[PDB]
Amino acid sequence: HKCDITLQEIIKTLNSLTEQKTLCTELTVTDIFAASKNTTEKETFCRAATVLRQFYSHHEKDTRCLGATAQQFHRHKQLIRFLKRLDRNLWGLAGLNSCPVKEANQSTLENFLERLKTIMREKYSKCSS
Repeated sequence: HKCDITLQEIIKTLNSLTEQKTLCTELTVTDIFAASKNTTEKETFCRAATVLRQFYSHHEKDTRCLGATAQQFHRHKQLIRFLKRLDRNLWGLAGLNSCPVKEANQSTLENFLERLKTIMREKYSKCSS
């Protein structure tokens, strides 16, 4: 088939977070990247999407980087908010919605945005069979 608008749309948001990472990246999140066997991209989107989902909802109120500066706090609610925009949409761009596991390992949110964007660049630059 051909590239879809859903992805060209997501890379726009996923990109704004990288150019602007006021969410104090390097905070630690579920490491959904400990399987270099090359899992289907849609699969990394299913698990990966699961972590961004728990991250923006729980961080909303958890004195975790909330932003001692009432000003920085605005950035705290706005970034998580944009994260969730990515959690609900990422489920459509992924394709699956049932990847329950338990990655005891651990990674860094900064790496989740880097790793997560690494896959999207692959599916977006290859939306044709």
